[PDB]
Amino acid sequence: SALTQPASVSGSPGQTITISCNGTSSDVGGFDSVSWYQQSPGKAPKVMVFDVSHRPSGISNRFSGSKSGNTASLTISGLHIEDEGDYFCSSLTDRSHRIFGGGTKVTVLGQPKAAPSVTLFPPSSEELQANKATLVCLISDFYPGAVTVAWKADSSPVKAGVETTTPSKQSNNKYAASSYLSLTPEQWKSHKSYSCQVTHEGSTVEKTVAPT
Amino acid sequence: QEQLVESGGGVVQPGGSLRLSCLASGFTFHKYGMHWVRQAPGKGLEWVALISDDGMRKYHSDSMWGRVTISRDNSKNTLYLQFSSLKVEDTAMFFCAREAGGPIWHDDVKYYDFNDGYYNYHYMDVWGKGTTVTVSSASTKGPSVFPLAPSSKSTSGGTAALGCLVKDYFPEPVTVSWNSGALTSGVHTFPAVLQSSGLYSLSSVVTVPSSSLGTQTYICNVNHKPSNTKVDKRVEPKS
Ligand SMILES: *[C@@H]1O[C@H](CO)[C@@H](O)[C@H](O)[C@H]1NC(C)=O
Repeated sequence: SALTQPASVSGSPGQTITISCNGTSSDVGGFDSVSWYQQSPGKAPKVMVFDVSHRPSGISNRFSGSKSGNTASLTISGLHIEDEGDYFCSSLTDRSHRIFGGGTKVTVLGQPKAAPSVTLFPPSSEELQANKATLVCLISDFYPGAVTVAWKADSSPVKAGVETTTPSKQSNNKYAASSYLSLTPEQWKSHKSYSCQVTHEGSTVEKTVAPT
Repeated sequence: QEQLVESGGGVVQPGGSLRLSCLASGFTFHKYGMHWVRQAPGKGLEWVALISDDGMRKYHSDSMWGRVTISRDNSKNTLYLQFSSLKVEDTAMFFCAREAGGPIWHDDVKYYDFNDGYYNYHYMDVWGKGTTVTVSSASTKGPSVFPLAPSSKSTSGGTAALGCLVKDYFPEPVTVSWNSGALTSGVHTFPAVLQSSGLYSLSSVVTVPSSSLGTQTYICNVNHKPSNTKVDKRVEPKS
């Protein structure tokens, strides 16, 4: 089980952004025990907000928490460079458990947004002769560093054999990611086409390869 | 100066047992509840278990019940997490988190629980940096290197993308260079992925002028110091 959060939220320095956290009556809607955690790269998570709207000692007044029914919200006013990271909501359960949300990557825009460049490679003849097949989807030069990758065999989607990396900075401050679809040489020749579909900031790029 | 330091993590084989530890300092350990929180690679925080101050009340997530056991030694300021029969899917960072607690206030009067106990505040106030558990059956293995050939599909007008697929290796450190280091401009080596096999795979790409395809030779120099394997592969365009 998991509370529901948007995958990516972004804003310019000084702007005000909001992160939603959808739960149920046995958690978020059941108690006033919603807490928020910030996780910076290479750093331990830290409490930002607890008991819906309360701030611990040393936490900036720019972080505020709110709740309406089964939904909790974290608001960040006057967005700062140091607020970048992953934000997780948590709640107490009616079973005395703790449930966390999926997380939200918060980007404080420091350069213009860029859509990804998608290059899809079919299995090489060298790999096919080794009785293996891998479709390689390279996603590069996008900003912010959050994308959704989906594969299709013909027009139907495929979740088996898919491995996607988490975006990482590509030296020039933009992010890159890669996704692989592992098949047997037989599966590869059994379907008419294969597609890698990449979604970034609501826009989508789809490249298609065929056994040729 | 309240601290939590995790230990016990590393590379372990599936079906095996594993004990994680977490040493607390800068606070009176026995007065507080303690949690274990995991984070699978590129994934979110996931609550594992909670143990009461006295170690008498234990709660485990449904995804972990039967696999893990939480315990504590209030004389040694230590928290534990014991694994029986590890699974390749148990691969994650394990965080130790203190449950915030103290007295309940009512009309400027401090109220404690039975036997000077603290009440839980329902938030995790102190966190450790984590200990990583990597479940893999694999032994040292060198990679298989395949070309990701340039074609019209990888040509973005002026330039063209080409790469090297570095498949099924173990353990983690693989290094990729292009044209013996003479090519560094446009090079990106993606992080490795840990397949169901227990082996890693990675890709390295380079952007070159479309004019050079047919004239310039491009070679990826793959390095696997743990298996003492070096592979130099020339990625040339196909027909
Ligand atoms: C959660 O629910 C609210 C309203 O109940 C909605 O407006 C929002 O888009 C949802 N957020 C997520 C992450 O699903």
